[PDB]
Amino acid sequence: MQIFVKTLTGKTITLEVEPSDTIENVKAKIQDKEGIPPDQQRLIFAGKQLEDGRTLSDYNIQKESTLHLVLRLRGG
Amino acid sequence: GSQWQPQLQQLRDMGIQDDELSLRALQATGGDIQAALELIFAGGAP
Repeated sequence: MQIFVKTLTGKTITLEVEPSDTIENVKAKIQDKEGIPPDQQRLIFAGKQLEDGRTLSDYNIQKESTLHLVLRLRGG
Repeated sequence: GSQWQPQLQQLRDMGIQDDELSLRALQATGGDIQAALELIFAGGAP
């Protein structure tokens, strides 16, 4: 299924994953194309925190869902 | 209360959990939501 990962700035990336894909694997895929380590990938679905050990189907994440890739760095 | 209290909630609902980082970003920007988004995204002032 196709999902949309939209960052805070506005940058949206397309990701190809399956319903059985773990959130952790999702971050690993994002890192490979964006270069952003999972450590800073605080994936939040409109307020719903996505646990790495959970799957996309766990949070009822359907196709064309917009996930928010929040880069939580240590600064500010 | 806080001057950016309602702002934090707006961010939280959009896709934020840590209100601390939100406050820090709002504080650094002087009171701007979109600019604060870049603040956290960059991890401070690049």
